[PDB]
Amino acid sequence: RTRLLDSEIKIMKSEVLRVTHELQAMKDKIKENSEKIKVNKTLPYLVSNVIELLDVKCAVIKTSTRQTYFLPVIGLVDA
Amino acid sequence: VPGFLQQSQNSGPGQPAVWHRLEELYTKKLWHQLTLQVLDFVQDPCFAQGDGLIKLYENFISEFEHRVNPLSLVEIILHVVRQMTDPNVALTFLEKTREKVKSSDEAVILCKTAIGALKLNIGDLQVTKETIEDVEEMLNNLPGVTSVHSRFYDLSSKYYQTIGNHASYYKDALRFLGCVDIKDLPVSEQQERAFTLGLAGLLGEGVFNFGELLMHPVLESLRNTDRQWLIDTLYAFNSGNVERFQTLKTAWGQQPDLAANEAQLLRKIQLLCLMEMTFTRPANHRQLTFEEIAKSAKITVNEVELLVMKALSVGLVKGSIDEVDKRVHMTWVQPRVLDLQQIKGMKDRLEFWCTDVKSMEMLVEHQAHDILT
Amino acid sequence: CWLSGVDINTQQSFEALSERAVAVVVDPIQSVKGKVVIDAFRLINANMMVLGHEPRQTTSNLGHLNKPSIQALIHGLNRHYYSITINYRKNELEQK
Amino acid sequence: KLLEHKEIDGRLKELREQLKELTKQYEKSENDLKALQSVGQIVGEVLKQLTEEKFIVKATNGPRYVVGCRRQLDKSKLKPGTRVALDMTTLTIMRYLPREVDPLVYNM
Amino acid sequence: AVQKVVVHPLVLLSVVDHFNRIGKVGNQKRVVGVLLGSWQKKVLDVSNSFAVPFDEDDKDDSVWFLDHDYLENMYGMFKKVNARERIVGWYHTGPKLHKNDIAINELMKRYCPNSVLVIIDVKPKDLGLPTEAYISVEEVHDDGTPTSKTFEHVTSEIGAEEAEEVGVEHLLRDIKDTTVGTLSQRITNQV
Amino acid sequence: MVLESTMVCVDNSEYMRNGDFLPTRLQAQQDAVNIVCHSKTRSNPENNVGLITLANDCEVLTTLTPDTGRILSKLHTVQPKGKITFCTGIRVAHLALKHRQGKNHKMRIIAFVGSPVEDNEKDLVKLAKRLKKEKVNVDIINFGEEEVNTEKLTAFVNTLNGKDGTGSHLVTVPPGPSLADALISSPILAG
Repeated sequence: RTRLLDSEIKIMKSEVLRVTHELQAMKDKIKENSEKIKVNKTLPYLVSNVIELLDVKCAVIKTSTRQTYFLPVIGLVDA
Repeated sequence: VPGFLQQSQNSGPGQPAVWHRLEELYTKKLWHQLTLQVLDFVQDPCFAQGDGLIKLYENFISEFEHRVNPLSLVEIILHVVRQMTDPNVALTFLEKTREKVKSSDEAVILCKTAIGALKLNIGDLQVTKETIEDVEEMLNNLPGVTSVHSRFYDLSSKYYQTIGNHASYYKDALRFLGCVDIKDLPVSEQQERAFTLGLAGLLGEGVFNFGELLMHPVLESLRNTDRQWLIDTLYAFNSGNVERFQTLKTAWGQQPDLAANEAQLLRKIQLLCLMEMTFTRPANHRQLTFEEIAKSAKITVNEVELLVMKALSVGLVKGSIDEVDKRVHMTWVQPRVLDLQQIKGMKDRLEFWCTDVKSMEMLVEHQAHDILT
Repeated sequence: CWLSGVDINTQQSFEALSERAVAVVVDPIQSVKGKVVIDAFRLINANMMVLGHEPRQTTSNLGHLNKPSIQALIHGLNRHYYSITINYRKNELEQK
Repeated sequence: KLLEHKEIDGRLKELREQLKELTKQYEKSENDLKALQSVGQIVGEVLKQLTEEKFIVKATNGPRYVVGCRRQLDKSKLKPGTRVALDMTTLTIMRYLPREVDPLVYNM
Repeated sequence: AVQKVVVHPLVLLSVVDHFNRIGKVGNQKRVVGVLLGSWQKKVLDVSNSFAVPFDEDDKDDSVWFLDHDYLENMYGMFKKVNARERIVGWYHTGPKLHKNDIAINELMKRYCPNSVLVIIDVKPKDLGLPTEAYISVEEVHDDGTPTSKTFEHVTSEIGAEEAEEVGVEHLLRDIKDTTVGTLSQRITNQV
Repeated sequence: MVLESTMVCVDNSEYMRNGDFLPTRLQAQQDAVNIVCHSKTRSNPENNVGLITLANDCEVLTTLTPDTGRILSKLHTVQPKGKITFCTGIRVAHLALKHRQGKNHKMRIIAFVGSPVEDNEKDLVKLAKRLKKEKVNVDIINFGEEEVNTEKLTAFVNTLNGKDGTGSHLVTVPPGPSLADALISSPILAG
């Protein structure tokens, strides 16, 4: 009659963790994808050429303006 | 069943006045008073017939009431020395019902202290090696208790008795110096520990400090009780070096363990006289003779080349000796204090140098007075 | 430097909200230890155009602020703007 | 009789696994938001070794520059012929690369 | 672990400005704050720091107060505007060490294991060197106590960065680089 | 709708893992926190509440906040096994209340004692006239097992307030089995 009430209060102990981890998901996700909507309202999305890939997860950019860019973290795609 | 404990353990009057407190204290359900008073019940030095008869009953309640595990059980497993008097069944009991049982920060390592310390009279540094090593594998940064360093010093010293690395007796003596919390070091009980102290950090040759540990007084407090002429040649294990009576007498008295040290303690003072002469002698003589070497080193005129080249190969000094005239040449060295609390060298060299370069820096200023302009 | 369109995006907003509302233009390139490369201005009303825009009570600092012979797009946009003096105040405990 | 401890352990399993996995993808996508620090580079090829610290790079649409390394980008590795990643503002060399050109060598 | 650092005087003015915050209103007379650090290499680097609203009492000298919204979510806003900068340690004034140092050491180690605090001075007319750096290890003693977290010292030093003296060295004007031969070395001599 | 700053000073000493309270003294002082947060919320939802401990550690653990969910999250993994420190545990409470910016909120401090420690009556009468200067009437609700009828806490409450004060009900613990509600029956209306 005592351990069951302990699990009842531990359900709320885990529900506070649910609240905070769903906050670290959702409220941070609003930050991330509001920044990404801020990257999703632009002038173009400049077409380019990805030629190789690196690991010391990378992606290279060679545009139709013949400009060879690079980014080390790729962002909203996968390899 | 509390009536069973009352009829069983209460083997004398006046004692049950707190056992009635125990058989009400379980109804009060408060067990920090267990953690104090029943730990005192564990603590009692006597013949102790009741505690070993009742430890099985206390295990019968320890299966249920989530005891404070290491304290009473580990201090009582050596109060079992009236009840069972056998580690070969106590190791079964211990490792079977205690490896899953702990209440501390790190008490699996005190469990390993129990294992290693109860495999002394039944085991000899073969399987205890891995697990006693595993103790300090698991220490490394943890002991915010450091009361387990009592039993860790126990595994340290009682396993250092099992030979291997005599240079860890300066460190194991640091462990003895850094094991106990309060001051309580016995005198007539740790004079036997002076007998293992002096005559287990003396004979072996991993040590090379020669008077550094002799600065610390908790060993001489135990050595003045021991025989004074052994302690006189211990006092001669300082910068007094030739002293043909002193080390002769400890070769008279200390009968065993003087076979591998046959001339190698002489080799130790033969390498140690070089550092004692390039540090003791008031330098500006560093390229010098050889008869003081062949006099203080208790070596001959011929055997100083073995002396200097082996002492260079050791690594306490690195100067290439002028060998054509047996003329010494020295470098960096290890000090053993200057004048009694470093008065004279400190003053007449350090402050003399202070006012030297300070006042001649003022002279640099004096001629460089307006060259800044 | 130049007087951006970002100025005429947010400057009316912050002169609605705040009063002094100083625009600030910056560059780090032109030196590393010895220049004042940041630039700052302020939008002028259209309503003061009935007044001739030549009063200034202490004309030493306009004789020091007009003095650097203002460069390109500032006086490309003398209208909608009026300049402001930026000294470095007494900061000697940090300076020493 | 005490399956509410397993209704609490199951709430732990389900709710904590789901919120931790959502916040784990949110951890890696907060790192994708942290990639708004890793904001772009340029790429060129080393054309020669100008001085021991200088190199002439090749903007692939055009002009040629004078660059340096980051600090420790192995100035012996950056031989004329390698491809590097160039900085955006400072324009200097950031990271070496492989590649080379037309597959009429490769397809045979 | 921490051996030598790279520290730029933006943290120094970030000490002096909170000194301007609590100097004229001086009631607890101390600037204690948090050292953000762009931990890049074994050599450390700082380009940001903030001062916590803080007190430290004398009686039992272990009463002290952070501001964990100002500690957590201000750091989160900082991580959003600069994720390269993260925590590395903290700083304080009152160069005489005390007993609460080990308590804020206990809490500074859980944020960063090889943390380092900074003893400062608000008026260095020194030889001189600037502010201090430690290293917190556990060596416990030759004594046998529970864990002794005694402050070991990191040799502190100063680095540099592009475009961060642009107006300041312009204001001093007393800059004299190439004169070694009359003065710049005799100062070192005297020193 | 009284505006107050309630800072309960919890006890996680080494006497608080036993079962004279219902199974668990964690749940006992937890229910005491529950009744004070719910009750002060029912008198005012716009208060601010923080917990803190004194057994060998005093922290910046909770922000003084009306949200009882944070406090109830911090009533888990408390582990009452520490050495109870009575000296710093109240100076830390009042310097927490001097780290306030809403001081139109009045001040209320309560503390839970379930452990004996000895003290001079000077070392509490000075702190009691200090509290008379510090404008807090402290309502110590005693829990646990205890020295029955401590005069030190008695003289502390007696010289803590006089001249028609708030009426600090020093509720000493009933020695033996009771609940987490019969001991807060009396101080919840007037502490």
